[PDB]
Amino acid sequence: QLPETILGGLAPEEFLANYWQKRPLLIRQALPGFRSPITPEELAGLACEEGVTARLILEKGGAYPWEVRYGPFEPEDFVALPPTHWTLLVQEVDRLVPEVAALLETVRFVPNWRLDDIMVSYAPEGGTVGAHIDNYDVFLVQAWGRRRWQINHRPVEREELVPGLEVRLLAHFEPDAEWILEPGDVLYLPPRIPHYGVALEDCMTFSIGFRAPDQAELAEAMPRMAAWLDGGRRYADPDLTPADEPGEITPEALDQIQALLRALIDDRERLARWFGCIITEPRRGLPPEPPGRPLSAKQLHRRLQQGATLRRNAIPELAYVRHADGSATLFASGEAYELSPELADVAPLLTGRRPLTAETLRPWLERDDFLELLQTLIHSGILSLIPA
Amino acid sequence: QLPETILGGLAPEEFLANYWQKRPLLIRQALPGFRSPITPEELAGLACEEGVTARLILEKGGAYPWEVRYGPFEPEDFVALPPTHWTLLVQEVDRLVPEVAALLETVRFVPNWRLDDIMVSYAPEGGTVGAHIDNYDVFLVQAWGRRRWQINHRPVEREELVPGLEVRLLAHFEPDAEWILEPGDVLYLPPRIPHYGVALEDCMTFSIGFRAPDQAELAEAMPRMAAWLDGGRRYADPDLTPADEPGEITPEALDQIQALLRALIDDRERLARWFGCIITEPRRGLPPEPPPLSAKQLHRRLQQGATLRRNAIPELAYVRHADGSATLFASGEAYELSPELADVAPLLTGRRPLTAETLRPWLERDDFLELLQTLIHSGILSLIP
Amino acid sequence: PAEVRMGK
Amino acid sequence: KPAEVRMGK
Ligand SMILES: O=C(O)CNC(=O)C(=O)O
Ligand SMILES: O=C(O)CNC(=O)C(=O)O
Ligand SMILES: [Mn+2]
Ligand SMILES: [Mn+2]
Repeated sequence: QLPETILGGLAPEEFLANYWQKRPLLIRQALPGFRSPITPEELAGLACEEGVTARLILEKGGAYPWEVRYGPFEPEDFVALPPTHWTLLVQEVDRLVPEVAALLETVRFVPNWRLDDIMVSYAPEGGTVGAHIDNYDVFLVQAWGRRRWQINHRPVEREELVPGLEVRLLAHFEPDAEWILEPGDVLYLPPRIPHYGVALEDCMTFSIGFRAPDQAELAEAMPRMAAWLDGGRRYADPDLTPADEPGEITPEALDQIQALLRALIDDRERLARWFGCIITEPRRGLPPEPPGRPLSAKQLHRRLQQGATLRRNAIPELAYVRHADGSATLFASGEAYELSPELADVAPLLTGRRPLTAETLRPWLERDDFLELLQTLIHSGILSLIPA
Repeated sequence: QLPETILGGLAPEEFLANYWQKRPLLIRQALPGFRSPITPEELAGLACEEGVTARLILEKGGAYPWEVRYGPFEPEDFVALPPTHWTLLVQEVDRLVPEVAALLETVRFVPNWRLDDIMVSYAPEGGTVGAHIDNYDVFLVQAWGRRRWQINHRPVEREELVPGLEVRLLAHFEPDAEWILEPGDVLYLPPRIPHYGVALEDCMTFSIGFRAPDQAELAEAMPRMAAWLDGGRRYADPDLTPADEPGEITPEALDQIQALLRALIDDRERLARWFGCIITEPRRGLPPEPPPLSAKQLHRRLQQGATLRRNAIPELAYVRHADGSATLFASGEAYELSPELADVAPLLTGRRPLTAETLRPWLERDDFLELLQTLIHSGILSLIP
Repeated sequence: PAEVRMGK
Repeated sequence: KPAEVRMGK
């Protein structure tokens, strides 16, 4: 009961051209009749599961103003909450609840790796996380109750924060726009747009977050390169002339060090595998899980033939690249699965916006290596099969 | 009582031109008369010290052949060992013992950052580490007893290895040269030269290691770049067109990732600071330790006949910049030197002793005093009467 | 001061 | 993934 995309009347071409990473946009009834597949009770229970990332924010009624409590929680933590002015946040709910993941199928005009997760929030009256900015692109989907959103169309270059809070709040915030969202309508914000959301009632908000890496975040992911090197080129100086000053790291040494790093980065096939892995890797303490035992190539062939369907558990953790020689590499949850040039055409299909049925898998369904690939992907918990 | 340089009769330029990172070299009596300032018993006690990296390898007499037990140890572990066929190894002894750092003063024709450490080994009769290779340039200095060294003059590319040994030991090894080193002798090996040392008796070996980074190890040290960044530029795609096959990481995307990483690497100022830090950083668990001096008493104490000692030469280095300024590197930390006093960097890192006579020019400057105070308090330098 | 939307 | 002898910790 969801439309193809989340832009309602708007076309993807126009949205990406005029809004994406540029201007805020409010879309009224983008998702008609969309109510939360989960309930505030179920959200709380979900926040009590170990390995899950959840936070309770109390503007008032806590030990001190804007108190933050970190999960995983237990049911005793919820009963002591005031009747008003607090918020429950839960990360990666799309990875915990397939019905929420289906909401992610409404934003496919953006590449999978740009997606982070769907964060679900619940708040009674007056509940808010305060005025703040993110580096995220975000679709703020109203799923229950009403929320008053205030923003400012001018992005924040240098953010002036409030000292020592545990949550990032702006010291000064004057909004030039204000809206009250009902279940179904969506508010898109590009990065660094200051926004202040306040629940008018018992409300839930599904936040579809995108994220793109910066230089520090790429630099910190560089050690993963070593997986494909097994040493690589080593610095050498057989032509070393002796040492005027032994302390000096000469420009000639920096040249070779720069040459060694450039060789890593400039090898596109290498950079493609590295980035594909570190960008699909689970960002938090929640990875996928193997089901039952491996369904053999035979059962997989038959079960799929009898009308079974394959489901993508984590769309944001699925990607691929095509190489120059025609080979491809499929990335799933941080692992790299190499595809021969013949088998390479499956990568778009598996990571695509299509349904994975016997009909769509027909050509490769005979090939043994393809069945072996689906085995290992189901094994690692990247794909789940479901009968009709 | 130490030669100005190692190499026997050879001059460094000749050694670096013909042998360094090319072919092995046996130097008989490189150090004319010499013995370990440390005893085997003292080395054993030193292996028990907290934070020291030490290893006990039992070729035989252990639970299983080639057993590797790791430190830190205690005297209890040293009673229950066979009298033969085992060996102890202790890393970074030059850091722990100033007398072994004095030996570091011989190989000063190679830059400081190329030095790793001196590890000292001990083995009774029969004891050995086995036949293996290292990516190090190494000077194997016999310090006591006699050791039989077998090697092969050809560097190895493929490494034939023994399965699940907790050691890197060659499966096949065919030596073309055998020697018997006595105290004072030194055996140089360039990288990847296979060697098999075996003790003829109670012996110790002073191994001066040089190491150079490869692509994997540099890649693993890239996170420190994040320290000088505060985020840096962020990937943006406001020009994004709707995605056909949204699973694809496009070449245009990879163009930007490459560009973002390149901008990080191609900035020489940035790369110099980063490299200078990560390469002087303490590799293993052992850090420097401090004792508290006024600039007045430091000036007095030094003018009164004191000396400054370098506790870690391998962790000491510097870089000259285009504007005349400089960056000094001490044990992972970067100190920015204004062009006025940038010339102290080579002095503090060079061969020359750091005395009142040597430091006379900058002694009256206040910024220089602030630096010396910080370095002494950081444990980089030791004031010695 | 962790960013608000980033979570852990 | 055994480490080379001269390495240490
Ligand atoms: O859900 C809330 O109450 C606040 N959440 C956000 O502003 C967000 O999506 O980053
Ligand atoms: O001390 C020994 O006998 C073994 N040492 C080495 O091989 C070395 O210096 O790398
Ligand atoms: Mn936000
Ligand atoms: Mn060796």
